[PDB]
Amino acid sequence: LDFLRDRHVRFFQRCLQVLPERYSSLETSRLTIAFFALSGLDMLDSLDVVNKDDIIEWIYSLQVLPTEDRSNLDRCGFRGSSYLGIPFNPSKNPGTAHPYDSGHIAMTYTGLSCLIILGDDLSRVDKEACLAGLRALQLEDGSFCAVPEGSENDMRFVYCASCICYMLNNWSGMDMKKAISYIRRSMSYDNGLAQGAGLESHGGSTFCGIASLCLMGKLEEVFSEKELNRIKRWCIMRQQNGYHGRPNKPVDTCYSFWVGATLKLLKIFQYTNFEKNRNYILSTQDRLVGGFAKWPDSHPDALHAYFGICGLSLMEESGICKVHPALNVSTRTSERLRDLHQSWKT
Amino acid sequence: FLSLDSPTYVLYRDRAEWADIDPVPQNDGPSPVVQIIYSEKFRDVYDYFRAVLQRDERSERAFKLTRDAIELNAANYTVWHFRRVLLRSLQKDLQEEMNYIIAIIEEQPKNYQVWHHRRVLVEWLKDPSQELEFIADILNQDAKNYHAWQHRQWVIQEFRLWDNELQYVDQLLKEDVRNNSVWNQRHFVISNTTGYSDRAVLEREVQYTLEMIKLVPHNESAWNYLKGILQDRGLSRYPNLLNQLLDLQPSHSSPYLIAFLVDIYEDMLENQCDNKEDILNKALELCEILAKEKDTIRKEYWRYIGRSLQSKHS
Amino acid sequence: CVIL
Ligand SMILES: CC(C)=CCC/C(C)=C/CC/C(C)=C/CC/C(C)=C/COP(=O)(O)OP(=O)(O)O
Ligand SMILES: *C/C=C(\C)CC/C=C(\C)CC/C=C(\C)CCC=C(C)C
Ligand SMILES: [Cl-]
Ligand SMILES: [Zn+2]
Repeated sequence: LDFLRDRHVRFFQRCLQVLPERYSSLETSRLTIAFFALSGLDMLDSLDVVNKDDIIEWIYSLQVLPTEDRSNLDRCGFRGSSYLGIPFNPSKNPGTAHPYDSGHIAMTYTGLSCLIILGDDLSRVDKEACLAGLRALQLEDGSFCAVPEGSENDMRFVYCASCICYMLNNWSGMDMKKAISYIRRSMSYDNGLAQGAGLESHGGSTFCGIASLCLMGKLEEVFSEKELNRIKRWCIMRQQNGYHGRPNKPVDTCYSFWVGATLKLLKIFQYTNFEKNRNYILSTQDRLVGGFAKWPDSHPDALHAYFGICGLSLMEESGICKVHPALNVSTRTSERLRDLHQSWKT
Repeated sequence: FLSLDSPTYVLYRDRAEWADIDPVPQNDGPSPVVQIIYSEKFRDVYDYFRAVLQRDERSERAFKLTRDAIELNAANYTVWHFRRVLLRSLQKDLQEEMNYIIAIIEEQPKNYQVWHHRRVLVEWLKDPSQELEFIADILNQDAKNYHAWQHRQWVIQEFRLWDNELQYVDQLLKEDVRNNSVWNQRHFVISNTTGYSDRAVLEREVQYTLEMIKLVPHNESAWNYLKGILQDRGLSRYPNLLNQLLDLQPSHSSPYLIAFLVDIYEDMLENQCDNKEDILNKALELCEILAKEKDTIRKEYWRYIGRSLQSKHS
Repeated sequence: CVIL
């Protein structure tokens, strides 16, 4: 039907407030929930309904700063929340040593991203510490882990690393040559990109791989025209009405962004069917509580609400800012980031 | 030991064995964002978990505490890491931990932390004897679980267990020929064993796929596999393929078949073939057939492909 | 959480 803009604004507001205990499993990634909400409000041009200053302090309290003796550099970045019990400190005093306190790549990413959206200038971010932490996360095969203590490694984190380096406008955070190698090796026989070599290609990892290369400004250099044509074919074949993540799987609203954004980066999103995509996304809209779900008549969540809105944005929905397809923020925010990078270079 | 829902469950703040520890609370500061409300029970377990973590206490009581923390939130990677630290420090029976993680994964097969934990255990034990059967059970509840397939490929490659996988793949393709995960597995097995350079293997595979396509012509997975194993060798280098496909067009048609033909004609044009201008028209004719009636949703895309072929071969 |  129609886009219930105000309802979605309220939905995101509620996400930033208080959640029922049934959402406890999101504790360690509250920062990315904040991202979905903040970036979602930005996308709807409603960042005025929140107190940017309070939220900025909260985010800074999540930064893992180097200790006096700077012996924990390999563990700096941002935490997903305060679940460790470390005393509230909005990046004021130095770091309070803790045996298991370290950053998480997806949190360092969403954290920096949130700060930029809120208008902060990142002056309180220990850029060198974050980059040191990032470097420590890269494996021999070029991919990344989420935390220094060890975790699964895949394309998702390669994208996070790329975004971090891009936002801090410094690529010393990774061995780009090895990352590119990992991305190439993930290409499947069916031409999509998988989480890793040999795995089933997926809409999500294809976005992560392609967006990473675009952020590095090496798409053309890494893939030949023939290769890019094969990838484009794989991606555009994902549309059924809305988009699915892999062949023979049901469509899901969030792919309208994952795959749609990939198509945009490959310059052929314009050749997709807008109406069927838009109609599907809206059919998953929760007209009562707001937000979007993965499927129609399904429960809405911050992730699908945000990506459904970004999916709509790709087709320039009336009332939604244009999303920067590779950075995953509003073009307005990406622009503000350009200014920031400029001001630093002086 | 003491279950979280047992009638006789006692908060850690009321347990004698924990009297010496000062619980550590979480603090989100003056204005909390995305704050989750916790029940007394939940906050109590984690207030003590924080205490134990902060002091890096490698005790048996801490080990039992992680069991509760995990029951409350299996997505807390820090808890799993600490539990692994304890598994080592206390030299716990890893075979028992395998039973534990096996149950946890069955209840939460989509959790990243639980699959990572199991992988670390198998690496520690250097024992993959239970893996293939465990994964087959999970794949039995959800044949497309990405975590399961990823773990399966890791186990097979790490301990070289290729012997029966191709047979497993054949079994699953009979259960659901449309499972894209299984077709991916098939290519994974073959390219890591015999490879496809053996003409006898290539022929077996191409023939196998055509048989599957004949059974269910509208299956992107089968068509992607077929194109996948031939595209790099050069589609135009297989004359009998082109004709065999043109013979299916009558009945077993589908947008996947039409698309394949277009790709064959394109490969030909790419290799300065004979009747360049005539081949190009055969292609363009198909692109338009796709756009106007066979794959209309991609109408603008096929037209775009057509225009690309013209401006490149004329 | 589906993605983390
Ligand atoms: C914006 C934030 C917070 C993070 C960006 C960085 C990340 C973590 C991106 C993840 C992108 C993604 C969706 C990857 C796909 C991983 C995968 C193989 C998921 C499988 O989940 P299923 O639910 O089985 O998917 P289906 O939709 O195919 O059924
Ligand atoms: C990886 C998975 C993610 C990030 C999903 C996050 C989902 C959230 C935060 C749900 C928020 C729900 C709210 C505010 C209310 C919805 C209420 C009903 C559907 C009854
Ligand atoms: Cl485009
Ligand atoms: Zn989704």
